[PDB]
Amino acid sequence: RRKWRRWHL
Amino acid sequence: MIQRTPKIQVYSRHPAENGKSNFLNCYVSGFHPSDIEVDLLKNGERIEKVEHSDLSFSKDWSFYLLYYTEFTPTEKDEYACRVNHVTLSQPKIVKWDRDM
Amino acid sequence: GSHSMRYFHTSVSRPGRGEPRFITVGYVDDTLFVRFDSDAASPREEPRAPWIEQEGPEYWDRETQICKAKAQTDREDLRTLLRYYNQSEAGSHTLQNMYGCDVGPDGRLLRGYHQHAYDGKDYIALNEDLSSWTAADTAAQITQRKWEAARVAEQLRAYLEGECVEWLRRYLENGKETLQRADPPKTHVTHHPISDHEATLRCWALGFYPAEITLTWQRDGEDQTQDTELVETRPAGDRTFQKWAAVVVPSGEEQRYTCHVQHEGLPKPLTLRWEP
Ligand SMILES: [Cu+2]
Ligand SMILES: [Cu+2]
Ligand SMILES: [Cu+2]
Repeated sequence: RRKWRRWHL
Repeated sequence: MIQRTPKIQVYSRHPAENGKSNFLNCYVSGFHPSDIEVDLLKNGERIEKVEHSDLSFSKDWSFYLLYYTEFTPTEKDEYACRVNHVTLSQPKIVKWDRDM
Repeated sequence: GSHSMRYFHTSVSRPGRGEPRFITVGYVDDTLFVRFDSDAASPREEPRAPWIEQEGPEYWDRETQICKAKAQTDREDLRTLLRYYNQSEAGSHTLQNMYGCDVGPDGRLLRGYHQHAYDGKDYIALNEDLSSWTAADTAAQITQRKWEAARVAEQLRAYLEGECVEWLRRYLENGKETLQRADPPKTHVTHHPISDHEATLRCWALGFYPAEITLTWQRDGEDQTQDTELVETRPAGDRTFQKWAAVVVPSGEEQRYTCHVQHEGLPKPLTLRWEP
C-alpha cells in the first residue's frame, strides 16, 4: 500500500 | 525537455502457429514524452479493438507501453505496428516478422 | 529471490484540454497489481493481480483516497514548476515520481527510493541514506529547501523502512504462488540464412518470470559483447517475458559460438549451441 503523506514541490 | 524516440518491437505472445489463436503485441519503450499514437495493422488496415497497458516508466524515466490484441495467424496475412511520436517526422511502421 | 515494490506516477499537463492526466501503477517485482487512471470515469484504484483482490474495502478506499490527493498535489506542483523554470502556461509538461523499497531473502530492507523527474529529467531524489537529498538544479534546490524544513526525509524514511517492507512481505505471502515462483526460460537456438555468405544465430529466451535474465553469445568461450544484437526484454502479455540475443556468424564457424543463459528460475546457467 501507498504512503499516506506527500509534500508539495 | 530531452525528448527520446521509442524503441518498437512487434511480436506475438507465443511462437506463431498458423490457425492457432494467439496475441499480437506492439511493445513501445524508451520514449519521451508520453503522448503516442500506436496502431496494430492487418494487411495495412488499422485493427479496431486493440487494448493497451497503463503508462509506466523505466529507471531512466523513459516510458514504455504494450499494445496487444487477439488474432489467429494465417500465412498470407501480414501484420504491422504503426507508431507516431513527437520525435518522428513521419509514422514509423515495423512489420511483424515471425522470426523475431 | 530478491524482491521489490514500486509505485509509479506520471502527471501530464494538457493546457486547454482539462486537468492534467494522472496515471499511477504499483508493482511487486515485475508483476503489476494496482492501477489508477484519472481519465477513468469515476476513478478508484483497481486490482491488477488476484492476490490483492482479497484486501478489504478499507484497503481500496484508502488507496483511492491517496491517488486522488496525489493527483491534486501534482496539479499544484505542475503550476509551481512553471514558476520555478520561467515557462509558459501554453505547454504540456510531465511530472514523474517513483518510490518503493527493495528487500532481500531475509525480508529486510535493502534499499528505499523516492525520486522525481520533470519533463524527463531528474529533479529531486531521496539519497540511499534516506536522510539526504540530491537536487538536480537551482529549481530543485527550492524543494530541497522546503523538504528539509519539513523533515520529509525523516517521514519518507519512516515509511520506506516500516510500511513499505511490511506490506511487500505481506504481498509476497498472499501471492507466494506467483510472486515466489520463477518461471524458467524456454530456450532454443535458431539459424537464419541471410545470404550465400553468412547466417545469423538467434538465442531465444521465452516465458520467463521475473524479467531479470542475461543472454550472452560467446565466441570460442569469449564474449562477443560488441558484435551481439540484444533486444530489450519485452512482456509476453501473460506476465512472462521474452528476449533474444543474436550474432551474425560466418557459415561453417558456427560451432565455435556458445550462448549462455542466466536466470534465477534455472538451476544451472545454460550452455546452448546451434544444433542441426
Ligand atoms: Cu523470494
Ligand atoms: Cu496543497
Ligand atoms: Cu549455417
